[PDB]
Amino acid sequence: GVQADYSRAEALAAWTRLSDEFIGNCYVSVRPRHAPAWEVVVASAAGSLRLEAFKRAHDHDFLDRLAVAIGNWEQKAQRPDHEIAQMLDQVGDY
Amino acid sequence: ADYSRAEALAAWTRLSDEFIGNCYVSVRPRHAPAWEVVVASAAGSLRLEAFKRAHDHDFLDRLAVAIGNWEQKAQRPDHEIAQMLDQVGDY
Repeated sequence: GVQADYSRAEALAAWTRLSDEFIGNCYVSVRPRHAPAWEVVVASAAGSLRLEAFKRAHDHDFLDRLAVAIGNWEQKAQRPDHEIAQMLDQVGDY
Repeated sequence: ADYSRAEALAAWTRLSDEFIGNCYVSVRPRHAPAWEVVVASAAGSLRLEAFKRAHDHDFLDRLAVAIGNWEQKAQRPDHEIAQMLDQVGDY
């Protein structure tokens, strides 16, 4: 198998300016059934909550969809387009 | 063309326009119109318009999952969520 690489999850966690609440709302929308519910992630996060959520999204192959959701909300908050595109470039495909 | 699946999701969901719009913002791919574009374009039911665009741009399945996830948090019965997911199908 492939060893888990969380560098892309770490990059997204170090990029987004959304609140925990907006990140949670994105997660609830994009979460596939085989990924843990948001409350499970919240209860599990020893350190950074957003990092925990993005690690789970990596584990369950939906970090690309979660990154797109985060980018869409940042775009509505007038985050500059090239910064959204930089994030999307860094996070990649799942 | 045939919007049967978008129409069925429109009838099935009990979410508010606000929650549907929040789902749409999260799942919308770049080639699909932004939520504010959809709202501006809608002449009839807003949820129907959103779900027709999701059908057009091949993400109605992802939007249906988002809808089901919020319905689940509102205690919608599990089998009703699963019925909806079966009717929407794959994109």
